[PDB]
Amino acid sequence: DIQMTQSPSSLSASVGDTVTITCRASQSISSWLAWYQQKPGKAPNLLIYRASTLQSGVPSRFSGSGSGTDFTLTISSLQSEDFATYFCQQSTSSPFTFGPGTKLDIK
Amino acid sequence: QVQLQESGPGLVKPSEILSLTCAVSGGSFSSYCWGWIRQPPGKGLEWIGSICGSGGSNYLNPSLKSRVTLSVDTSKNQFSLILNSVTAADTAVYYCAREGITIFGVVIPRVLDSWGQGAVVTVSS
Amino acid sequence: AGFIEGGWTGMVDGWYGYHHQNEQGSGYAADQKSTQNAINCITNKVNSVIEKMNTQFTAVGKEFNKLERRMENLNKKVDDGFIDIWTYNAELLVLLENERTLDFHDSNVKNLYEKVKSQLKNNAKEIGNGCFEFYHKCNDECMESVKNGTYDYPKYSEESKLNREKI
Amino acid sequence: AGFIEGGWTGMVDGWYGYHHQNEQGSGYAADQKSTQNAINCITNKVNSVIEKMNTQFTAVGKEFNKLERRMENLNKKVDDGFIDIWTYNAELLVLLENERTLDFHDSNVKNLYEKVKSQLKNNAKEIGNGCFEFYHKCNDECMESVKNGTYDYPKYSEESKLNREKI
Amino acid sequence: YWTLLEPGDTIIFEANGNLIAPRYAFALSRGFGSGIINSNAPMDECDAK
Amino acid sequence: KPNPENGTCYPGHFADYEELREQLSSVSSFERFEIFPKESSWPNHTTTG
Ligand SMILES: *[C@@H]1O[C@H](CO)[C@@H](O[C@@H]2O[C@H](CO)[C@@H](O[C@@H]3O[C@H](CO)[C@@H](O)[C@H](O)[C@@H]3O)[C@H](O)[C@H]2NC(C)=O)[C@H](O)[C@H]1NC(C)=O
Ligand SMILES: *[C@@H]1O[C@H](CO)[C@@H](O)[C@H](O)[C@H]1NC(C)=O
Ligand SMILES: *[C@@H]1O[C@H](CO)[C@@H](O)[C@H](O)[C@H]1NC(C)=O
Ligand SMILES: *[C@@H]1O[C@H](CO)[C@@H](O)[C@H](O)[C@H]1NC(C)=O
Repeated sequence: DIQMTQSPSSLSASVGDTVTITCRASQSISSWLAWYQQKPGKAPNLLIYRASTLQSGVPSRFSGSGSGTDFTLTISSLQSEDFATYFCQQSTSSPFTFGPGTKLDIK
Repeated sequence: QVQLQESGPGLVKPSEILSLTCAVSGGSFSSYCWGWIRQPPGKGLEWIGSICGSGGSNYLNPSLKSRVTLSVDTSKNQFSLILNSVTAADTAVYYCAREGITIFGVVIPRVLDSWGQGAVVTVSS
Repeated sequence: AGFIEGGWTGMVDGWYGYHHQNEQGSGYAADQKSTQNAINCITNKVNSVIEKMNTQFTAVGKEFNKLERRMENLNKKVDDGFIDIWTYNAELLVLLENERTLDFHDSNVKNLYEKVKSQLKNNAKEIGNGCFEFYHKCNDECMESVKNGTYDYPKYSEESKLNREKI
Repeated sequence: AGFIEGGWTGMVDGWYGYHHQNEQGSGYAADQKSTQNAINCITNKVNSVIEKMNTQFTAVGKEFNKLERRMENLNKKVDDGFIDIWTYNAELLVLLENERTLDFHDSNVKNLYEKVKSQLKNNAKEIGNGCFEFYHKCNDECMESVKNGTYDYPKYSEESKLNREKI
Repeated sequence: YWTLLEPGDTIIFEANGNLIAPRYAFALSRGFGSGIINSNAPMDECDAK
Repeated sequence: KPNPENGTCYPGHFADYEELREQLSSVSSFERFEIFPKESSWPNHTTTG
C-alpha cells in the first residue's frame, strides 16, 4: 500500500568514510521507520527505530534522522562489519513492506 | 535475550500443507507479539503474518490471508505456520522473530529485533 | 467487553482497537493510525517538559563568616525562594498535564466511538455497552472495511431492514 | 469541499462560514456571530499575556572587583536563576496556550456543525465530508433561515419524506 | 595575608622584623565557579555532569 | 573533611578565608614555583626558623 523506494541502489566506500543512505516513501509515514542490516546468510538486526533513536546493543556510530517523505541514515566511521546490505521499513499500516535494499562494498 | 530455534521439513512437494514450527527458549508468550518473515532468493523481505498475546490478536497479509493460518499453544511453547496450496513462488528462507521492542507501554507494530538463524525450504519436483 | 465496562488486557498492539466477532473467526485488533498519532503526541509533550529545561554551570554552596550574617541570610532567602517557586510550578504543572493526558485519552475513545457510530448509524443495533451488534450478517471483509472506513450503507440496507422487521 | 478535507481560502469575511449551492445562485458566506465572539476572546487572551507583565526601573549589570568574587558569583547565580525561570515558564506557557487556542477553534467548528444538523434533522443526508445535502428543494430563504437558526421542520417534512420515498 | 597580582605587577616587601617570607608562590588561572563541597565518600573514575 | 585535622600547623587567623576559597574553587592551570630563592635571596638572614 505504502510503496517503498531506496537510493542509492549500490554504493562503495572505504574504511572510515561517511555514507548517507536515503530511503524514500510514497506517502507521509510521519516519524515511523525501521532500519535493518543483513549479513549474507545471517539474521538481520535492528539499528534505528522511530527514525531518531538508537536500540541498545548497537554501536553509537550509527545515526538516523529525517521527517516527511525523505529520511537519511548517517554512519560516521564504517568498519568491516558494517559492509553488509541495509534495509528500510515502514510501520504505519498493512502491508508492512520493506525497502529493496542497498549493498555496500569495499572501493 | 531470547533464543529462537525453528524446525522445518526442508523439502516440500507442490500443493500440500506446509508447516514449520518455531520454538523459543528463555521467553514466554506474554506481552510480546510474534511474526513470520520470509525472503525469496536474492529479493527483499516481506511480512506473512503475526500473532500476539496468546491467540488474541491475529494479523495477516492481505495477499496471503486465505493461505496462512497462525496457531499458538503456550503449554508446549511454540508458534507454528500453516500454509495450504503451496506454489513455486513460496520458496523462501523462513524467519521467525519476536516483536520485542516497546515505547510508552505499547509494542511498536512490526519492528523486529531478534530473529532466528533461518530454515531453508524449496518447492520443487 | 466495552470501554464503559472496563479495559481489555489481551491486546497490547495499540492503545486503541476493535474486537470483532464472526462465524469465520473471533479476535482482537488495533487501530495503528489513532494509536500512532497519540503515541507521537505524548512523546512530544514529555520531551518538551524535560528538554525545554536547560541547566548552566552554577555553584549553590556558599560560605560566610560570622561578620557577614546579612549575606548568609540573603543567600538562604534566594535559595528558599528558588526552591519554593520550582516546587510549586513543577507540582501544579505535572498535575495539570496528568489531567490533560487522561482527558485527551478519553476524548480519543469518544472520537473513535462517534466515528464508528456515524459509520454504522442504523445498520447495526447499538447495545449501549460499547457494542455494535450487526443486524445484517457479513464476513471478515465487512468488519475490516469498517476498520478501513470504507463501509457503505446501500450494500446491506435491505437485509438490515428485513432484520429490523423480524425483531 | 469540507472541513475534514481542508480549509477554504475564498472566504475572507470570517474564520467560519457556510457554502450554499442553489439553482438561482451559489456563493460563500460567513457566520458573523461565532467569528466575532471568538475574536474578542483571543484578543483578551493575547492582551492578558502581554499586559500582566509589569516592570519597575531596574539595573541588571553590576560590577565587582577581585576582592568581591563571592558577590559577583552570587549576582551571576541569581541573574541566571531569574532568566532560567522566565524562559522555562514562558516557553511552556506559549506551548500550552497554542494547543488550547487551536483546540478552541476546532471545538467551535464541531459545535457549529451539530447546530446545523439539529436544525435540519433528517430532512437532509450527511455526505460525511462535512456537507449536508437537502432531499427537499430549498430556496435562498431556507438557507438563510438555517444561518438564522429559524429553519422550521414541519414545513418541508412532507417534501423531504416524499424524496426519501423516491430514493 | 594574601593578595592577587595581575601580570605586569610588582610586589614589594619591606620589613625590619616579624615577617614570614614567601618561600613559594602559585601561578593560577581563573575558574569562575565550582565551589568547595564537604564529603567523606570514596572517589570514582566516572564522569557525571 | 567536615573537621580538618591539619588546618594550620601554627595557630593564628587567616584574612579572607572565604574569598580565597572562592578564588581557588576552580583553577585550570596551577603550578608551584619559587618567588624567591630559599638561601640566595637572604644573605644576612638565618632562614632556619
Ligand atoms: C595533623 O592532624 C593529626 C590528626 O589530628 C595530628 O596527629 C595527632 O593529633 C593529636 C591532636 O593534637 C595529638 O594528640 C595530642 O598529643 C599530645 C601528646 O602530649 C597531648 O598532650 C595533646 O593533649 C593531644 O592529645 C597527637 O599527638 C598527634 N599525633 C602525632 C603528632 O603523631 C597531627 O599532629 C597534625 N599535624 C599538624 C602538623 O598539625
Ligand atoms: C481500504 O481503503 C483504501 C483507501 O480508502 C482502499 O484503497 C482499499 O482498497 C481499501 N481496502 C479494502 C479491502 O477495501
Ligand atoms: C431571523 O431571526 C430573528 C430572531 O429569531 C427574527 O426576528 C428574524 O425575523 C429572522 N429573519 C428571517 C428572515 O426570518
Ligand atoms: C648584608 O650586610 C652587608 C654588610 O652590612 C651589606 O653590605 C649588605 O647590603 C647586606 N645585604 C642585605 C640584603 O641587606
